[PDB]
Amino acid sequence: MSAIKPDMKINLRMEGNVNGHHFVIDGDGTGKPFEGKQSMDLEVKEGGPLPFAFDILTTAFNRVFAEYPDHIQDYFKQSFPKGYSWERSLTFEDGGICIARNDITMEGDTFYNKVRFHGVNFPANGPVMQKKTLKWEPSTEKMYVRDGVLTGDITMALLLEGNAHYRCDSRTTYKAKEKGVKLPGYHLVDHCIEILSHDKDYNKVKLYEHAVAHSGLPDN
Amino acid sequence: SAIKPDMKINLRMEGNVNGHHFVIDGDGTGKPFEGKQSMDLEVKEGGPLPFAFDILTTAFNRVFAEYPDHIQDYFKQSFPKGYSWERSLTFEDGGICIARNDITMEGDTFYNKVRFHGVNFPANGPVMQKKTLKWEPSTEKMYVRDGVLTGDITMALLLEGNAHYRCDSRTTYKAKEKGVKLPGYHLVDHCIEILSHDKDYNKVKLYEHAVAHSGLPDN
Amino acid sequence: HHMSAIKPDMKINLRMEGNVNGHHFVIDGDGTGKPFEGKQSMDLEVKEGGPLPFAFDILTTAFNRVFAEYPDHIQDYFKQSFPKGYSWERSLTFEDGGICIARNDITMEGDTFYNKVRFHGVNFPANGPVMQKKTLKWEPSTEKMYVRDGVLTGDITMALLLEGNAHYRCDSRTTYKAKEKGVKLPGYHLVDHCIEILSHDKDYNKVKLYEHAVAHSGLPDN
Amino acid sequence: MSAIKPDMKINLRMEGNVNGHHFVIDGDGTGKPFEGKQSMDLEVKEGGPLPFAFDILTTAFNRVFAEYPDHIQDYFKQSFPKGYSWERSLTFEDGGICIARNDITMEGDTFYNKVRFHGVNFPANGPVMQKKTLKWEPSTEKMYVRDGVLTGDITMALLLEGNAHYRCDSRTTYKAKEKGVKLPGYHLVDHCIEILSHDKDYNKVKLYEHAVAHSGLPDN
Ligand SMILES: O=S([O-])[O-]
Repeated sequence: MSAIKPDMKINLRMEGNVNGHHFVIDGDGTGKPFEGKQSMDLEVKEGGPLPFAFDILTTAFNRVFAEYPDHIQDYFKQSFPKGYSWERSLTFEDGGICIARNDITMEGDTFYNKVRFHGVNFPANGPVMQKKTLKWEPSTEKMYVRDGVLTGDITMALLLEGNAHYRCDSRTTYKAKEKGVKLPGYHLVDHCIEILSHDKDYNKVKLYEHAVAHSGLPDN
Repeated sequence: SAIKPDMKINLRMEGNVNGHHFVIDGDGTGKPFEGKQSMDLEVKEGGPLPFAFDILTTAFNRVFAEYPDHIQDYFKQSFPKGYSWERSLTFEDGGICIARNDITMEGDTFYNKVRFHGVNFPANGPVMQKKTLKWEPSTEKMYVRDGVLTGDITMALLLEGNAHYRCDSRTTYKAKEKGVKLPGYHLVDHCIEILSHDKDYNKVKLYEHAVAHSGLPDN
Repeated sequence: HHMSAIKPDMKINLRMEGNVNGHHFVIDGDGTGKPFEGKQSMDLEVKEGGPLPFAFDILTTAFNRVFAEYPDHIQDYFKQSFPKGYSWERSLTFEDGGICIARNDITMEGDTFYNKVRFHGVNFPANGPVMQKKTLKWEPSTEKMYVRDGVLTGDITMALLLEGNAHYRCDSRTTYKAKEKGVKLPGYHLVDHCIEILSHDKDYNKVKLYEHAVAHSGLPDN
Repeated sequence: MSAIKPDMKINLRMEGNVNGHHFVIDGDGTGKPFEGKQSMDLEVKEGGPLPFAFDILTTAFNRVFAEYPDHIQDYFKQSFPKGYSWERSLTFEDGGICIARNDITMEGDTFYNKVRFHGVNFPANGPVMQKKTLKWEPSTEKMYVRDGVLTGDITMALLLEGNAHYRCDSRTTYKAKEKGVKLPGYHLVDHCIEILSHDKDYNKVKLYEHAVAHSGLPDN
C-alpha cells in the first residue's frame, strides 16, 4: 500500500546557513528501505569549501530507511505515498544550535528531499568551526509521542581528534502528510552514519547510513 | 559620530516557524541614546500567522540601549560599518528558534536583515495556540566568550490565565570591523511591548526600551 | 590485566539514604546477580520515610555497571575496577525542572557487592507525575559511554511511561571512577538497559527490582 | 508586633558534599531585612580546606533580606514568624550540578538556617575544582509562580581568573510554611554577593549580600 520499492533512488537538495555562511548541497543516492540502508553522493554547489565541519550536516542528509520489525509500527513507510516531513534541533554542548527541516515526497522509485539547515552560536575555537570532527558515533534514537506527534530524542556524540568527544542532543518531530496515520508505541532506532569518502575540502562526500528499529532489551 | 539622536529603522524579516513561511516588513524610529525604538510591522506574506506573534518580537538592535559612560558600548562603536547578531531561543516545551540579524546603516537609517526559524513547538502549546500576552521585562547578562560578546537572558512570556512560559535566550554579537573593543560583563534591562495590533497581527506597533547597567549597588 | 575476583554469581547489599522535595528516606536492598550475564535483582525495603510521597521509579536507576554484559572487544572498566571497586555520581534532569543527584560507592567483600547510595532531588512540581505518582516504568534505554575530561561518563536519554500513556523525559549523566590506579579506559560504546519493578506492595514500602544491561558497539556489529 | 525587625541576626549551619568531599560550615551573621543587606562570618568546621571553589556555596548562604517596594508583594517577609524553605539547583555549563535546600525559621531577632548542599560531576580540570573563580557577577533573579509555587530563575556567571566567565543557571523554589501566604506577581530581584575577606584556604570567610526587588523597566 506504500509503493515503497525494495530499491529506491534518493534525490536531495539542501540549502543552509551555519554561522552566516550560506551553502547549497545536492545529493543523489540510492537506498534499500526494508534493509534500512542508504548511501548518497553529495556535492557542495554553492558556498564551498565549507568553513565548518561537514559532519554536523550529515544527519540532515530519512527514517523510511530504517529496518522495522513487524512488532513495531513503521510510521514512515505507512506515511507514503503522500510522504512526511521532519523538523530537528541539534543542541551542542558548547552552545552551537542548529535546526533543520526536511519535507520528503516520493515520485515513483525516488524520494525527493527538500532540506533546510541553520546553525547559530558555534564558538570560533570550537571543534565545529575548527574542523576537528572525525565522525558521529553510532547512536540510538528514542522515539515516542508527545502532543500527538512522533518525536525522536538522541544523545549524540562527534568523535574528535585525540579521541575526545563532542556532545549534541537532538530532537526531531516527524509528521505524516496524510491525516490519521497510526502513531507507533515507544521504540528505539539504532543509527550508524558514516562518511565513506570525501575530497580534501569536503566539496564532494560519499555518505552511508544504516538504521534498525528495535524495542530494546530483553527483546532486541 | 555615526549615530544620531533620532534615527530611522528599516527592517525585513523572513521566517519559517513550524513549516509556515512568512515575511514581515518594519518601518520604525528610535532614539539610540535614550534606548527607545518603535516600529510598525506589516506581515507581507504568510499572514495571518498561525503562531504567537510575541515569539518574533525580540528579533525585531542593541544600538538602541542606553549605555552609561562607565560601560563600553560595543554597539554604538560598531558603526558606521555595523554589526550582526545570531540568537537561539530555547523554550521550555522544546520549541527552539534561531534568528540572525545583520545591521547596517546609511544616513539616518538602520537597515536590518532578519531571519527567524523555529521548530518543534507543540501543537497545543501557547505558541501555536496563541495564548501569549507579553514578554515580561527581563535582564540580559552580557559577557565575552571565545572572543565574542554574548548575551544570555532568562525570559518569560505571560500567558492567558496568568501562567508564564519560559525561554532561555543566547545571542552572540559581532562587529563587522576588526578591533572593536569588547565590553566587560554588564547587564541590559529590556522591556518590549506590542502597543497595538489588528485582530490577526497582520499589523503591529512594537516598542522597546533597553538600559545597560552594572548591577547592584551601582544601577 | 588481573583477576577481578568477580564470581559468576554475586550477592548485593545496598543501603540508600536520600531526600526528595524535603522528604527524608532510607532504603535497604538485598539482591543477587550475574555480572557476566548483565542481570541483577534485589528486594528493597523502605526503612523510614515510608510511605514515599513521590514516584518510586525515580530512585530505581540508583539501585552498578559491573552487572553489564561486555563483549571482549570492549574494555570493561567496571569489572577491572575490582576487587577494590569504583564509585559513580549522577544527575537526572527531568523535563519539568525536577533535578536529582545521586552517588554510589561500590566495594566488594567475598561474593558480595556493598553499595552506599545517596539520592537528593529538588524542584519537582506538586502536580507533576513524580509527586502525583503517575509513573508506570522506565522505558528501555541506551547509555552512551565515553571518556570526558579523563573520566568515564555515561549520558542517557531516558523516559518514564506515565498513566494516560504519556512519557516524561529525563536526561542522565553519570561519571564513573575506579578506586585503583591502572584501570584502562574504554573507547566509546553503548550500553542497553532495561530496569523493571517486578512487584511491590501497595505503598512501595517493599519492592522487587530487576535490571538487565548489555554493552555493545552500535551498528553494524551489534 | 511584626516578626521582621529592622536588625536581625542569622545563625546558619550547612552540611554538604561536593564531588564526594564532605564538609560542615557554620555561619553567624546580621542583616537589615528592610534594606536588603546581610553579612555573615563563615567557618568550615569539617572537611577543610575545601578542595573546590568556595564561591559555588555562597548563594546557598535568605530572600527575607531583599528590599521590596510597596507595589510588589513581599512573600518572604510575610512568611514569618513560621518561616519558609527553599530548594535550588545550580546547573553549570561544564556539567557540574549542585542542588541545595534551606529551611529557615526564626526565634526572636534571629533567623535559623538549616542548609544542605550537594554537587556532582564537576570536572577535575574545571574552574571549580581548580579554584579559578574570583566572584559571582551581579545578577537578576526572575521571580514567577509555577504550579502554585514561587520560583526564581537566574542566569548566573562566575568571573574566572583571566577574565573569562563560567556560566551557571539556577532555579529556586520557595515555599512558606504557613498556608495562606499570598503569592507575588512576576518581578525581578537584583542581587550582588561578595566575599569580603577570607583566609588563604577559605576555612574562614566573610560574605555579604545585597538584594533589591523591582518591576523592571520602564520603572527603574
Ligand atoms: O531487562 S528487563 O527484563 O529488566
